[PDB]
Amino acid sequence: LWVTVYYGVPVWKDAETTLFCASDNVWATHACVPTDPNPQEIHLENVTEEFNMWKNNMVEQMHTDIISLWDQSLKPCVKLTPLCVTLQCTNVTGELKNCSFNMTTELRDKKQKVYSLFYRLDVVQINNKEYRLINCNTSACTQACPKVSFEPIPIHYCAPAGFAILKCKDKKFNGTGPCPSVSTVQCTHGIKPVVSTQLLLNGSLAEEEVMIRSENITNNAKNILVQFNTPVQINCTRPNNNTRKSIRIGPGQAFYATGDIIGDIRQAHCNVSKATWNETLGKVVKQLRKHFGNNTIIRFANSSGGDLEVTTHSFNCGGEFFYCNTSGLFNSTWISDSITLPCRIKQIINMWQRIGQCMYAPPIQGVIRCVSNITGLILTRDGGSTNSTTETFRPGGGDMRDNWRSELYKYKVVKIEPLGVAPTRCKRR
Amino acid sequence: LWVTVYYGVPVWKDAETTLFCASDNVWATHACVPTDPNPQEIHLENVTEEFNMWKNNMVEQMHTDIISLWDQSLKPCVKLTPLCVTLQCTNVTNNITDDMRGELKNCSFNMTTELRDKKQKVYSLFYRLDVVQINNKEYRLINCNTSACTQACPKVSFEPIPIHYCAPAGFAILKCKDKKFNGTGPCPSVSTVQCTHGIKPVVSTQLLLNGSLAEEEVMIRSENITNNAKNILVQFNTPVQINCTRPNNNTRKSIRIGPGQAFYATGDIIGDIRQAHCNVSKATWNETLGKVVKQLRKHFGNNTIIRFANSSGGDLEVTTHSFNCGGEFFYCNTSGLFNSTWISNDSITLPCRIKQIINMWQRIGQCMYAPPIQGVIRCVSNITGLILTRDGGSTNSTTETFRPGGGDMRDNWRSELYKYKVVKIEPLGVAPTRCKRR
Amino acid sequence: LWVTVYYGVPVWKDAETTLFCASDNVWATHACVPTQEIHLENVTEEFNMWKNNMVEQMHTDIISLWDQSLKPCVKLTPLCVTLQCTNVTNNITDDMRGELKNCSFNMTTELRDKKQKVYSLFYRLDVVQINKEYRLINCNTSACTQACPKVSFEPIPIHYCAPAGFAILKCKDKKFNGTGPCPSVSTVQCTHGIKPVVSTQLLLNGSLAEEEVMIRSENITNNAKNILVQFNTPVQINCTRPNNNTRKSIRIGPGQAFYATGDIIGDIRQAHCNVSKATWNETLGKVVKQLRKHFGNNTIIRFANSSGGDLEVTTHSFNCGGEFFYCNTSGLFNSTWINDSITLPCRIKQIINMWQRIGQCMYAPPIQGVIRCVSNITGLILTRDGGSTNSTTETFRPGGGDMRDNWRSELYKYKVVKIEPLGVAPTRCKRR
Amino acid sequence: GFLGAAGSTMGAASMTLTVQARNLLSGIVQQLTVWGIKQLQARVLAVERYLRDQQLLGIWGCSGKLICCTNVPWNSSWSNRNLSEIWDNMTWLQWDKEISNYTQIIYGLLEESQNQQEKNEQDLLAL
Amino acid sequence: GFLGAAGSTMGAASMTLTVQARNLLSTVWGIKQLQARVLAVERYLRDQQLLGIWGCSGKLICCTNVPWNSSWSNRNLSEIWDNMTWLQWDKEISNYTQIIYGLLEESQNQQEKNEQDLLAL
Amino acid sequence: LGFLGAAGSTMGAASMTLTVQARNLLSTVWGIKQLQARVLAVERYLRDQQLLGIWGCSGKLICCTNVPWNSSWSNRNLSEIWDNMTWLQWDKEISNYTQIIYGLLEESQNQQEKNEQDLLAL
Ligand SMILES: *[C@@H]1O[C@H](CO)[C@@H](O[C@@H]2O[C@H](CO)[C@@H](O[C@@H]3O[C@H](CO)[C@@H](O)[C@H](O)[C@@H]3O)[C@H](O)[C@H]2NC(C)=O)[C@H](O)[C@H]1NC(C)=O
Ligand SMILES: *[C@@H]1O[C@H](CO)[C@@H](O[C@@H]2O[C@H](CO)[C@@H](O[C@@H]3O[C@H](CO)[C@@H](O)[C@H](O)[C@@H]3O)[C@H](O)[C@H]2NC(C)=O)[C@H](O)[C@H]1NC(C)=O
Ligand SMILES: *[C@@H]1O[C@H](CO)[C@@H](O[C@@H]2O[C@H](CO)[C@@H](O[C@@H]3O[C@H](CO)[C@@H](O)[C@H](O)[C@@H]3O)[C@H](O)[C@H]2NC(C)=O)[C@H](O)[C@H]1NC(C)=O
Ligand SMILES: *[C@@H]1O[C@H](CO)[C@@H](O[C@@H]2O[C@H](CO)[C@@H](O[C@@H]3O[C@H](CO)[C@@H](O)[C@H](O)[C@@H]3O)[C@H](O)[C@H]2NC(C)=O)[C@H](O)[C@H]1NC(C)=O
Ligand SMILES: *[C@@H]1O[C@H](CO)[C@@H](O[C@@H]2O[C@H](CO)[C@@H](O)[C@H](O)[C@H]2NC(C)=O)[C@H](O)[C@H]1NC(C)=O
Ligand SMILES: *[C@@H]1O[C@H](CO)[C@@H](O)[C@H](O)[C@H]1NC(C)=O
Ligand SMILES: *[C@@H]1O[C@H](CO)[C@@H](O)[C@H](O)[C@H]1NC(C)=O
Ligand SMILES: *[C@@H]1O[C@H](CO)[C@@H](O)[C@H](O)[C@H]1NC(C)=O
Ligand SMILES: *[C@@H]1O[C@H](CO)[C@@H](O)[C@H](O)[C@H]1NC(C)=O
Ligand SMILES: *[C@@H]1O[C@H](CO)[C@@H](O)[C@H](O)[C@H]1NC(C)=O
Ligand SMILES: *[C@@H]1O[C@H](CO)[C@@H](O)[C@H](O)[C@H]1NC(C)=O
Ligand SMILES: *[C@@H]1O[C@H](CO)[C@@H](O)[C@H](O)[C@H]1NC(C)=O
Ligand SMILES: *[C@@H]1O[C@H](CO)[C@@H](O)[C@H](O)[C@H]1NC(C)=O
Ligand SMILES: *[C@@H]1O[C@H](CO)[C@@H](O)[C@H](O)[C@H]1NC(C)=O
Ligand SMILES: *[C@@H]1O[C@H](CO)[C@@H](O)[C@H](O)[C@H]1NC(C)=O
Ligand SMILES: *[C@@H]1O[C@H](CO)[C@@H](O)[C@H](O)[C@H]1NC(C)=O
Ligand SMILES: *[C@@H]1O[C@H](CO)[C@@H](O)[C@H](O)[C@H]1NC(C)=O
Ligand SMILES: *[C@@H]1O[C@H](CO)[C@@H](O)[C@H](O)[C@H]1NC(C)=O
Repeated sequence: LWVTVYYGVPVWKDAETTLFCASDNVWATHACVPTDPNPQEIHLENVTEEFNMWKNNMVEQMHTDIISLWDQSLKPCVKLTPLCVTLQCTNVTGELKNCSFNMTTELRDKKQKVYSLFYRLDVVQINNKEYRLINCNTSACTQACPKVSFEPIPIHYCAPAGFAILKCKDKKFNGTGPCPSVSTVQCTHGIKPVVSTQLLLNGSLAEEEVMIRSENITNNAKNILVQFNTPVQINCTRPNNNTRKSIRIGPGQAFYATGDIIGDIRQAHCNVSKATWNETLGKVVKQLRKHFGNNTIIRFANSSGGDLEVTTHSFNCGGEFFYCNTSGLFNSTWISDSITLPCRIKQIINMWQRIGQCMYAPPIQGVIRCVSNITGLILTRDGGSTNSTTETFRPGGGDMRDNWRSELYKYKVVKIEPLGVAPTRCKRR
Repeated sequence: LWVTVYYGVPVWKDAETTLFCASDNVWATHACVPTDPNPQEIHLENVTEEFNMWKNNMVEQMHTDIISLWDQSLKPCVKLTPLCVTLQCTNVTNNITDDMRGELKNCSFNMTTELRDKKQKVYSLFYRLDVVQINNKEYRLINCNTSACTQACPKVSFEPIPIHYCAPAGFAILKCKDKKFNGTGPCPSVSTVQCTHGIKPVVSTQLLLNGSLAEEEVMIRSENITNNAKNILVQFNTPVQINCTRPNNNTRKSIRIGPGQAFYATGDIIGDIRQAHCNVSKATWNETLGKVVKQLRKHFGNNTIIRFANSSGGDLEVTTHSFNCGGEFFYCNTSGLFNSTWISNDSITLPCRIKQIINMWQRIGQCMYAPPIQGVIRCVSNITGLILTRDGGSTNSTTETFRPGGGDMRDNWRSELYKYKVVKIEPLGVAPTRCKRR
Repeated sequence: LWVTVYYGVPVWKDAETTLFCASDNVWATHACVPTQEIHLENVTEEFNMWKNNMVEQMHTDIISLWDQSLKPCVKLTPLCVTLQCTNVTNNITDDMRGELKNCSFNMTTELRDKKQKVYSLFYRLDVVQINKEYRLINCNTSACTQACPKVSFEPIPIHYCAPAGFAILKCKDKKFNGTGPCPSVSTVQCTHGIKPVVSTQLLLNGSLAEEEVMIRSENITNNAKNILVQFNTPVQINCTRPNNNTRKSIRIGPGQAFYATGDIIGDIRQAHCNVSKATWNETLGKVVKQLRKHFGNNTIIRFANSSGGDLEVTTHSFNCGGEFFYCNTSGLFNSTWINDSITLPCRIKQIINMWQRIGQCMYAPPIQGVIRCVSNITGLILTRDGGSTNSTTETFRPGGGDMRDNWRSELYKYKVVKIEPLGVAPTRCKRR
Repeated sequence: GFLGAAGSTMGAASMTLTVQARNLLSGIVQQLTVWGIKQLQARVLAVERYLRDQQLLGIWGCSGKLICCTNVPWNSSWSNRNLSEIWDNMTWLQWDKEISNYTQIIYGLLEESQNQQEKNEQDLLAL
Repeated sequence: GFLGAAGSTMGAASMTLTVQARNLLSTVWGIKQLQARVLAVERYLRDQQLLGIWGCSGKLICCTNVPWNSSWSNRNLSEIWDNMTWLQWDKEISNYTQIIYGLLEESQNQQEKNEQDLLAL
Repeated sequence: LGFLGAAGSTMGAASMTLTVQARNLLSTVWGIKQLQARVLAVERYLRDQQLLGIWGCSGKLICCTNVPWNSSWSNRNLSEIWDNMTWLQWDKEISNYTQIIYGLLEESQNQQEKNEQDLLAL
């Protein structure tokens, strides 16, 4: 009874490695291999292999690569260090400010007196007609460079040789635990890298119901990642009519200032249908009570507090960054028509919670519109002592990795070890 | 008969790859590998091949390589962003002889020193093409309406040296050997060589400089020569020797603009000033145009009159003859060099003219302030080529006017990489043989 | 007989390769992989430490890593401004007087429009009189960066380990001459750990010899080649800077800071350094005892101080604590051979250009508080002179100046070989 | 296709191991920026892994063959299951989980047995 | 030379197959050199893998058990191996390779399963 | 023993430990030192393995060849080589006359392979 050696038998162990893009603006589509068409699937019909939503290297590599690529794409154009000057600002016609200052020209001796429109959120008062921007005591950062776009182009991560990526197909798969069905694929679907806070939008829908996913459900420190079944459509506008003028700073670098308002100034607002949101919240509260008690009071409040990026729903509609209040959505109690939202716009941006480098977004002329579907929520829990039956579930966010854990949950990467041995009564001679 | 497998059969197939160069500077040689002493060459006797010169990826790869090497080299140099001030300039008057009335401007401007809160008053002579009149008079530099740009470091040299694009491991560079070769068409005599010859990265616009002389007749090469919008490359048999020089005697003064940087400027001329005159022989050019029209009549009509003229563009880099004599950029005439109507020892003096702010490789704003070079400059060079362009003229007594041209810089490198195409070898093959396994 | 082919034979040849870093900050240990010995019995092999190749790769790697460590820090361009300076005479010591200078200048704030007036303290080695108005000494060659206070100059050990196909051979000879045959060679995966300290005349925190004092030279007859001395016992020194500097933050622009010396809380004294007298006397006695073999018996061996030149080569220069000392060490090399403590006065310079380069310096920020510091003296770099022959008198002076000789005192028992595992041999077999 | 019959029986997966091995090196469709250095690292790591897998087959005298045999005995303390129930109703993934510890010694027995067999084969050719 | 017998006799080019098979192994000039060397290594390892999976590893010439088809080549052996080069041959058979590759793989897969049970006695 | 533990052992004693030397040949911008040496080691290993594979000699460490020993390379007897010498000197006196061996083995294997298919053609 002597050892025989087999080469190429299918076994795998889980491992961490570096992936690469594939595709057909900021997100580097042109540096990717073209996609691989109709990858066939298999069926491990006798498997009990555990999946893990929360402890894979896929989302970490996604976040690191998106941050590094954002830092790469911001480089080869204008940096606005001489705009940090004193400002003399008044009121228009009380949110917008009419600021006039002194700036350099393309000649090094001559100077000009130009004016621009600045919002309230990105100016502070220095000691009532002497202002400055809020980034002057922390950074000196880069204008968004007006040829690139911020459209979420689809990106497929495709695995090198020696590694394959699997695909969980279980319908009631909560992200952690041994799923009863494991398939494979060559590489992934069209993950769109949107940026969001407490309203996941433009994503993948669910299969039969609305799932509730967490580390443990009995801890008020882990986010509950709700994914919708039916798409809830949100659509909005900026009703102002901005004009863009080109103020030249120096030898070949310009500054795109906000001009005058052509029409009438009205605040930006994003509204959603009342009955659709009511029935979707009803589905969420119907299937969410199975983890917290069958006779409980579920009441929805607004955001807790902190910075403006985590308190408010922040998204990017065509180049203007909205910071909508979303307090008229999460206000209900549960016991056994359009909802408009006042929304404000900020120009200078700290995107990935980083201190030391901001981002200036230029104004875009005309009215801007976008239709989109809400496909997820990032509810948290504010717990208490066990003396009352009410449960306080305030929405939250700010952690960008939870956005890309909404996708890539039915994906894990394995490493193939083709060598294997077996007992046999055959002999080499 | 049965299927048998062979490894390493001589079978090739066309492809493209990333080549590399070797040699024995603004073209970085110290990053390249050294080449071999006693190089090798392999002749493929008794074989055919279907070369094409107008669709090589070698040319685009070379253009990308030269652009990358040129942009890499100027990166550790002086940026000169304090340089354009409101210049106050007066004309030079002192030893003007007739023809340079109004071309050298003596400019006075003031500038940041090593220290920050102190200004120094300096002066420099600038050419007329580098100053634009903002409304003695107030001038400014031409460059900082579009971009501020980098002074070349005074240690790198713009002299072309030969580079040798080798094949990578597993590929082959196939070489043609048929003399009368059109480009598009088969080459009966094909050789395999692991490296190209000494292609010199020379920059010219109308009258292609130092290079390979054709050894057959003067060759007129194009891809759709019938069409009126394709550049017509002409390669000569005998070289046409051309003199160009700068009679002025420049002196460098070094202005310190910051804590570490410096700006080399023109000083004062020690001597008298005259135009940079370019010479070419009458008889040699007459004989060369005679050979060109002789090989042009057959193909373009067996009884034609052939007219030569001068350029009609608007930018200064296509209507002139730019080159790199010594380190000073010339921008010359070529109009009195082409005033002939061919029908069925003197010297032509060309006014060559010098400009310092250089927008080359046809990009909209990354210039280069070329440093002044001290002393007279003299170049002896070979004319080996010519870029022609036919008009939009149809008929009327077979009169075709062949004005010069240029523009795109790829045409200077399809006059040297024409007898080359990269292929990959595919060693796997099956064939009938009497074999069976045991 | 018939030729056979063996694949995997134990032979090697000398070669040069790229060695990767490995570690257990200014020295970036993030790129180094985290971190064994086989004895060889009957092999003797030629060694040489002066034609070595790990020392040059080490020195170039240290220079390039030092350069990439200072990339994202502040440039300190607008500090090149016309200083207006006077002396400082808060109860100054009569020897320390003049050295510290009060200075004041105009410089920009975080806003581009406005300006402020900021005062600071500078040494005489940092300021040059304008020909009372002064200026910085770095505003004449190249304005240079400032060291970030997040990183520190602690010399963490690093290992260089050869890749696959190469081997590192280590001598176990207890009396290794530096060159010549090595009687016992032991291979190893890689080295024991080298602390990349910087010094000029006296080696600090190095590796001791195990049995007696080793003296190594490329050519002991030639005067132009340095002499390396390695100890068997350590000599202890004290760094000392008895002051209370106050670092204050000055904002130079939108998001940048300049840390300047604000004031001294207390008395201002000299920054001396102390070495023991009896231990140095015994160690110098061992040195002069075991130097007489290469030069001859009953020869008068005496020690003089450094000859001259610039401040870095001539004087002892170490970097303990966080600031840069420049010690005289003229009271050490003074004897002539037929609880006291030697105090050496040292002076501090802030603008530092380390690896003998022009046009590339570095500003060292002040360290708040008082600096207490100790280290071992485990080696010296001597340099003789071309004295007259048959005079029975040789003068030895501490040299230095080059940084290769500091790390050649640690990579003296290592060389890299290239494994070629293919070989042929005759054997009586045949192929059927 | 790739990883086909990975949940099937041990005997039926022995007929399939010729299609897993074709994609251990590369695909042909996948043969400066963030992506390029990452893909180059992936290619070099795949080449290293394939060479490391091929080296062990080179040492044990099994080079160029997929299924082979060796002359080392199987100690019964490694596994007690007989031949009838190991090639049927057993998956390769369930088979790998009990030779987690015992692989590093059977590899050494393989290389020592092949070295002894090669020395003995070279001994008889001298006659 | 390297491949100077490319236009030679097909029976005479089989002698010189060794010297063509040794040459498949051999900052702007940084990652470009690296990519070229990795691509050459990938192509050579792909060729050696395709030799190994068909069972003809370690041999420049190998003889197999796949029957030749008259539709693939009606020409007899008196013209292929006497007055016809490898280039004309590969241009003739460039679109017929994949079926022959699959048949070689199938014959090698069927050959090995009939040898494992042979030594089980 | 270890990686090079038999370097002091004789010719007949280091011949039984070739496996431990054959096994260990294939074991933030300045991280390219870790990447370049791996490609160099891969190219060296493929060069050695291909040079073994030309001679009809791959897949085995102790490999025999039917080429006779020309005495001009070395004229000493086989008796005092395999038990009174180590591998380092046997590299030293065959530092020369090696490239001729590396070509005659190439031609011998090619003629043996030619013998192989024309023996099997009949
Ligand atoms: C979620 O996805 C939808 C659909 O992909 C996004 O709506 C799209 O938004 C973009 C950006 O504003 C619109 O592009 C713009 O449209 C017009 C005409 O093309 C013009 O102003 C611009 O040139 C630009 O192309 C696009 O039309 C719009 N699509 C539809 C069908 O309305 C939506 O923005 C995404 N939600 C996000 C990113 O939060
Ligand atoms: C090289 O360029 C010349 C330009 O002189 C091309 O000749 C012209 O080609 C165009 C486009 O094919 C022809 O126009 C159209 O062609 C067909 C009939 O040929 C028909 O659709 C239209 O009636 C129209 O004419 C044009 O006739 C033709 N000739 C002339 C005298 O202008 C030529 O095709 C190019 N050569 C190659 C090899 O592509
Ligand atoms: C075509 O090739 C000729 C080859 O001689 C090139 O002429 C050479 O140009 C270089 C660069 O200016 C001259 O070198 C310089 O010469 C003197 C000392 O001789 C001195 O100023 C410099 O140290 C430098 O070495 C060289 O003399 C000159 N040779 C001749 C014979 O004229 C010519 O430039 C090429 N044509 C081009 C690039 O258009
Ligand atoms: C030679 O090695 C000795 C250690 O035996 C080095 O002395 C060490 O000097 C550093 C200076 O940065 C001290 O670290 C710092 O100390 C204090 C807390 O004690 C604080 O400022 C920092 O957090 C930091 O840890 C270290 O304590 C000190 N070791 C001692 C006194 O035992 C010496 O610098 C080395 N010599 C050279 C030339 O590098
Ligand atoms: C190409 O043509 C040559 C002739 O130049 C051919 O050489 C023949 O080779 C055979 C075989 O040795 C000789 O018997 C003939 O006498 C040669 N000449 C003929 C047929 O004219 C050869 O077939 C081809 N050779 C190459 C190297 O490509
Ligand atoms: C979740 O929280 C509970 C309650 O504190 C705790 O006992 C449990 O360990 C947590 N779950 C995990 C997986 O850590
Ligand atoms: C997820 O489901 C599994 C069973 O499929 C169960 O063991 C586990 O506790 C669930 N996790 C949570 C967080 O509810
Ligand atoms: C915008 O959404 C509302 C519901 O919130 C819907 O009634 C309306 O038709 C939408 N407008 C579009 C799609 O233009
Ligand atoms: C939600 O809207 C987006 C944007 O128009 C669209 O791509 C998506 O298909 C919609 N979802 C549906 C219809 O389920
Ligand atoms: C200076 O030169 C300009 C440019 O041609 C000309 O218009 C002007 O008249 C000149 N002035 C004098 C005083 O020569
Ligand atoms: C180029 O010459 C070849 C050689 O015969 C010929 O086939 C082809 O037609 C020519 N092309 C042109 C455009 O003259
Ligand atoms: C133009 O050509 C005529 C002859 O055709 C000649 O007289 C005249 O000089 C030419 N012009 C130049 C500048 O050579
Ligand atoms: C020891 O080193 C000295 C100094 O370099 C040298 O002169 C001497 O020859 C060496 N001796 C031996 C035995 O290697
Ligand atoms: C030394 O200076 C520091 C500066 O932070 C101060 O806090 C401390 O009290 C001083 N110590 C003395 C004077 O002993
Ligand atoms: C193999 O090694 C591990 C680690 O020491 C040990 O825990 C385990 O029990 C061993 N396996 C067996 C099957 O004994
Ligand atoms: C070293 O030499 C001695 C004496 O000849 C011998 O006994 C010993 O075995 C040798 N060592 C090795 C490892 O072969
Ligand atoms: C042996 O080698 C020599 C070279 O020294 C050569 O001349 C000779 O032909 C070879 N063969 C024989 C059989 O002597
Ligand atoms: C080997 O042969 C060469 C032939 O040039 C000769 O120079 C050399 O001395 C010989 N011996 C050694 C040990 O290299």
